[PDB]
Amino acid sequence: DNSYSYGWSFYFGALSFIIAEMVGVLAVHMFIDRHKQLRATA
Amino acid sequence: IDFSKPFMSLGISIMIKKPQKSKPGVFSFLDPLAYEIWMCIVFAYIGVS
Repeated sequence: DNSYSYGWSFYFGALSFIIAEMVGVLAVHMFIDRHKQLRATA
Repeated sequence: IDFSKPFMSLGISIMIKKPQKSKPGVFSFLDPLAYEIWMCIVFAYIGVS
Protein backbone atom coordinates (compact mmCIF):
# COMPACT_ATOMS: atom_id res chain seq x y z
CA ASP A 1 0.00 0.00 0.00
CA ASN A 2 5.38 8.55 5.28
CA SER A 3 6.61 8.38 8.91
CA TYR A 4 4.86 5.13 9.88
CA SER A 5 5.94 4.07 13.36
CA TYR A 6 5.15 0.98 15.40
CA GLY A 7 3.20 0.92 18.64
CA TRP A 8 3.03 -1.21 21.74
CA SER A 9 0.77 -3.83 20.18
CA PHE A 10 3.50 -4.61 17.67
CA TYR A 11 6.12 -4.79 20.41
CA PHE A 12 3.88 -7.05 22.48
CA GLY A 13 3.68 -9.50 19.59
CA ALA A 14 7.44 -9.19 19.25
CA LEU A 15 7.96 -9.67 22.99
CA SER A 16 5.47 -12.55 22.99
CA PHE A 17 7.61 -14.35 20.39
CA ILE A 18 10.68 -14.06 22.63
CA ILE A 19 8.85 -15.41 25.67
CA ALA A 20 7.37 -18.25 23.61
CA GLU A 21 10.74 -19.44 22.29
CA MET A 22 12.22 -19.28 25.80
CA VAL A 23 9.38 -21.32 27.27
CA GLY A 24 9.92 -23.75 24.40
CA VAL A 25 13.56 -24.17 25.38
CA LEU A 26 12.49 -24.53 29.00
CA ALA A 27 9.85 -27.15 28.16
CA VAL A 28 12.36 -29.19 26.12
CA HIS A 29 14.83 -28.86 29.00
CA MET A 30 12.20 -30.35 31.30
CA PHE A 31 11.46 -33.18 28.86
CA ILE A 32 15.16 -34.00 28.67
CA ASP A 33 15.37 -33.96 32.47
CA ARG A 34 12.35 -36.24 32.92
CA HIS A 35 13.91 -38.81 30.61
CA LYS A 36 17.32 -38.53 32.27
CA GLN A 37 15.70 -39.34 35.61
CA LEU A 38 14.29 -42.50 34.01
CA ARG A 39 17.70 -43.50 32.65
CA ALA A 40 19.23 -42.86 36.08
CA THR A 41 16.97 -45.36 37.86
CA ALA A 42 17.94 -47.80 35.10
CA ILE B 1 13.65 58.02 -18.29
CA ASP B 2 17.24 59.27 -18.23
CA PHE B 3 20.20 57.56 -16.50
CA SER B 4 23.59 58.71 -15.36
CA LYS B 5 26.65 56.80 -16.29
CA PRO B 6 26.77 53.74 -14.03
CA PHE B 7 27.87 54.03 -10.39
CA MET B 8 28.18 50.27 -9.82
CA SER B 9 28.68 47.24 -12.05
CA LEU B 10 26.80 43.97 -11.90
CA GLY B 11 25.64 40.97 -13.84
CA ILE B 12 22.92 38.39 -13.35
CA SER B 13 24.17 35.53 -11.24
CA ILE B 14 23.10 32.33 -9.48
CA MET B 15 22.63 31.94 -5.73
CA ILE B 16 22.56 28.46 -4.27
CA LYS B 17 22.34 27.08 -0.71
CA LYS B 18 26.22 26.94 -0.68
CA PRO B 19 26.68 23.38 0.92
CA GLN B 20 25.18 20.64 3.14
CA LYS B 21 27.71 19.19 5.66
CA SER B 22 25.75 15.89 6.12
CA LYS B 23 27.99 14.56 8.91
CA PRO B 24 27.09 10.84 8.75
CA GLY B 25 25.44 9.26 11.75
CA VAL B 26 27.18 7.15 14.35
CA PHE B 27 25.06 4.06 13.68
CA SER B 28 24.97 4.52 9.93
CA PHE B 29 26.54 1.20 8.97
CA LEU B 30 23.03 -0.26 9.28
CA ASP B 31 21.52 1.95 6.58
CA PRO B 32 21.56 -0.63 3.69
CA LEU B 33 18.98 -2.83 5.42
CA ALA B 34 15.79 -1.26 6.75
CA TYR B 35 14.97 -1.36 10.44
CA GLU B 36 12.48 -4.18 9.82
CA ILE B 37 15.06 -6.58 8.34
CA TRP B 38 17.39 -5.98 11.28
CA MET B 39 14.68 -6.70 13.82
CA CYS B 40 13.64 -9.70 11.71
CA ILE B 41 17.19 -11.08 11.60
CA VAL B 42 17.24 -11.10 15.41
CA PHE B 43 13.88 -12.88 15.39
CA ALA B 44 14.97 -15.34 12.71
CA TYR B 45 18.15 -16.03 14.67
CA ILE B 46 16.41 -16.83 17.93
CA GLY B 47 14.09 -19.21 16.09
CA VAL B 48 16.88 -21.01 14.23
CA SER B 49 18.73 -21.47 17.53
